[PDB]
Amino acid sequence: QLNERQERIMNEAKKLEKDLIDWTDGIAREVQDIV
Amino acid sequence: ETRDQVKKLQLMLRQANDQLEKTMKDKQELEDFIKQSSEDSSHQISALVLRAQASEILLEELQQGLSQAKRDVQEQMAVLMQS
Amino acid sequence: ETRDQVKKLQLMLRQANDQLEKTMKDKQELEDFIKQSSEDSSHQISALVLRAQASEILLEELQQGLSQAKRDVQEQMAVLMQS
Repeated sequence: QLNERQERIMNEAKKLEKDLIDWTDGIAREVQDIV
Repeated sequence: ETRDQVKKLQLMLRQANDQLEKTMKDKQELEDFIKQSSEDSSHQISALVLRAQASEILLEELQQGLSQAKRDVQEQMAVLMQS
Repeated sequence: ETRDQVKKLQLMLRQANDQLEKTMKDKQELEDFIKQSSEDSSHQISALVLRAQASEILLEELQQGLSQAKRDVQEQMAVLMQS
């Protein structure tokens, strides 16, 4: 079970790593669309 | 010589049986150790569960922090754009 | 009949030394069982530990990346504000 809940943490961590880049680019994309 | 021989043999039997009692004591200590070794591994797994909890709690806070960051940048950007 | 007695004692000494041999073999089997059991559980646990510390170092870097992401977005609000 630990192998496993360590991989729910792991999966959610990686998705969050993604969301960070998604957000920053989403903002930069939108701001630069304003110029 | 049958007399000396009886005495030697009794000494040897005594030493053999003392030795057998000690080796049985040692077997008993090994059996108890198998138990203790099992308990120790368990305790290791509990430490691991503590680590996993701390990490879930941290992850959760970072998720909340991202959400809050997005929300307030959405309001910032709304007013910067209401101009 | 200390001659019959001698033969008896020789038999009893043979049975005691046989017993000792067997109990020693038993002890060795317990020591091997302990070793095998420890090797197995260590495998499992070293795996769980690897996964834990990976989680931990990652989440550490994600604390960093969150601050850093907020910084980047803020510089974007700075530029957007120059207008």
